[PDB]
Amino acid sequence: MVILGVGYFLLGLILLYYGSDWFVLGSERIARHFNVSNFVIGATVMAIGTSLPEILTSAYASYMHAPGISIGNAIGSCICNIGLVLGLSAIISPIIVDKNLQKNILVYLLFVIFAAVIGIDGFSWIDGVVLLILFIIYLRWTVKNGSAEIEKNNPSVVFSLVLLIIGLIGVLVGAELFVDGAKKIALALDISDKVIGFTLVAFGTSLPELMVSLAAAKRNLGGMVLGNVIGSNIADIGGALAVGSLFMHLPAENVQMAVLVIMSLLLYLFAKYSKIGRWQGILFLALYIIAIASLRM
Ligand SMILES: [Ca+2]
Ligand SMILES: [Ca+2]
Ligand SMILES: [Cl-]
Ligand code: NA
Repeated sequence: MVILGVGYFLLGLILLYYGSDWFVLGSERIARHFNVSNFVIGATVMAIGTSLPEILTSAYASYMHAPGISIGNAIGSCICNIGLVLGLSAIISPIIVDKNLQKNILVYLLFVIFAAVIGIDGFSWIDGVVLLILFIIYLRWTVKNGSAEIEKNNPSVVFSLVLLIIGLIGVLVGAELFVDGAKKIALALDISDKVIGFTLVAFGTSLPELMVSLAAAKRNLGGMVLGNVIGSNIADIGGALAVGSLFMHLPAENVQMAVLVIMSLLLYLFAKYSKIGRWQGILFLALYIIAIASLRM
């Protein structure tokens, strides 16, 4: 059963690779269909789609009386999205942020700071309710500001939705096969360790974002990348973390929240006063490496 683990592992990689490109291509077409920016489609449809693992994971974990895993994933994902995911993407395709997209990033920063402050004493179910509402407000605010009001079953639209949906299924299934495949290899080789069993799943929920953003970066879709990262973080907090708090009070993670706030602030400052390019990406990656080397497992 080690061969089937390798089977799942490689097949997961194949589905992630091609699925992410299809998802990106389908999303880019849908953006042009609805007359919205790539940032908007990245921050809404793409972000929610790729944060489905986090939401399910956080909800399940907190339900199973493991609220540390719930908030643990979620904040961990946010750090991964800025540090690793945006870091790699910025180097591949440097981004100069337009003024009204800078506005969206600022709102994101305020959201993260607000979440951090109310999370100092942990996250109650009331905290979750508030975050979820802000999450909803953010989505509507984002769509409208990035929408161009203008107006059968056109083959261009249908094929667009097919690419998106099948692409999304490809990255989600691919991510599961990757994790399950790796988990069965490790079990077959008796090197299985649940202390690292969670870093495999935590990173696993971040695999769709990683592959999607890289694919978009390869096609110079910087707005989509930034949208995906910003939207996924908010979805991780206002969605994944929030739902977790509904089942059980989530323990405070003040160190990790502080790290996220600092990384979010840096992201805003770079977007506002400079660019998100090679050296900003290098800094993000360096910080991420420092985080995974120092933060508690
Ligand atoms: Ca995810
Ligand atoms: Ca609280
Ligand atoms: Cl773009
Ligand atoms: Na996401």
